[PDB]
Amino acid sequence: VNTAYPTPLKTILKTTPAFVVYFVFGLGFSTVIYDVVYHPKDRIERFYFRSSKFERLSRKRDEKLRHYFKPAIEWQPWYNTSTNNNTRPLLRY
Amino acid sequence: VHGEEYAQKMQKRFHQTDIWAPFRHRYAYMYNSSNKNVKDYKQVTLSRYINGFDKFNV
Repeated sequence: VNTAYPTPLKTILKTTPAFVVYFVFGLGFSTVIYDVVYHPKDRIERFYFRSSKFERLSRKRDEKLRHYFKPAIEWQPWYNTSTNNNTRPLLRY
Repeated sequence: VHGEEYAQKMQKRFHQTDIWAPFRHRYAYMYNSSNKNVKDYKQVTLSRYINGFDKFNV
């Protein structure tokens, strides 16, 4: 007996290659984006804009202390570089 | 070097000490007045793509 699919089924099915190619390309792009996001931080870090004020303060405390508080606490008169290429302030005026 | 009185006078800001207002060049507004990225420009440019720049919170 003939086990062919329905005529509408075949007519719609004459797109499967292009559909699969589009799906593969989209999956590749998405995986590349996910790998780029994950490899630097070993995870997918949540946006600070999606975190409350308390959460934002808790998240950046260590970074702020390491990048600003430490140099300010152990500053030396000769520590500042002779050029203007120093670290900019936390708030740009 | 200008004198004890001069140093005391130049180190006083408010006659009434009830109010507390630490000196700040500007007040934050972005991210509900928060610093989203506390790092250098090149530091952020590297951290967004190159690993190791994020010390994590744990």
